[PDB]
Amino acid sequence: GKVTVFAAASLTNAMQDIAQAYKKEKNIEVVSSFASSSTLARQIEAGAPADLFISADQKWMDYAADKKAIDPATRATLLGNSLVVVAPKASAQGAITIDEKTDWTSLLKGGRLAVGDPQHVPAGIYAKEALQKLGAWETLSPKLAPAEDVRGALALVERNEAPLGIVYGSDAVASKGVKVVGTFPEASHQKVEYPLAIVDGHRNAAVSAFYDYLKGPEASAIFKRYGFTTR
Ligand code: MOO
Repeated sequence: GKVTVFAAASLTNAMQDIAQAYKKEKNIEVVSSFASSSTLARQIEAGAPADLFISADQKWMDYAADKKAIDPATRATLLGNSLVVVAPKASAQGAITIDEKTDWTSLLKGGRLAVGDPQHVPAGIYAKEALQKLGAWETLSPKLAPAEDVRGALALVERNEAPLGIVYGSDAVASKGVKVVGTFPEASHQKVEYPLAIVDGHRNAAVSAFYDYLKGPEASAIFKRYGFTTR
């Protein structure tokens, strides 16, 4: 048998490892299609034969639910991604406590904070949220190094060109050139969350069993290894 998963592309490597583990354990092929959450939600809306949908945000799963394309009795948040402060691997910077008393000016060592463009990059929007809530935005706003996406903000830090950056936990794990030096409190910003649901009409035995497996120990260990949080 086989199960077809439409999963946000940020989950590519985790999902591929889970597929190989599930094959070797249950002898069932997991077929994954990776693309943006927007792309997959519209494909599912138009009737694509996906069995499961894992979105990188609640918004696009809300969209699929509004179009009656996913089974709402099966929807639940599968993963989180922490919002983290990263530094270049070679930096003297050690891990520090992130709270209302963090001395951001001293941590910047004369440089700028790398972020996704807070006008539209989600990691930047969330960075801005957390910094405003913690009362640091007044200090940090004139000291930003905005980037076109998370990868561009990561590149500033990997090349020692910015002393700090704000990315997701899974981005930090995928980048060998950066190290986590702090984690924002989850309530300082909107939660980064990956909901999972069975696509409407696809709640059969084999789909349901892989659906359950994604929440079990083997899949959870793989997600954590890639820097996601589990539920
Ligand atoms: O899958 Mo997305 O484009 O990161 O929301």
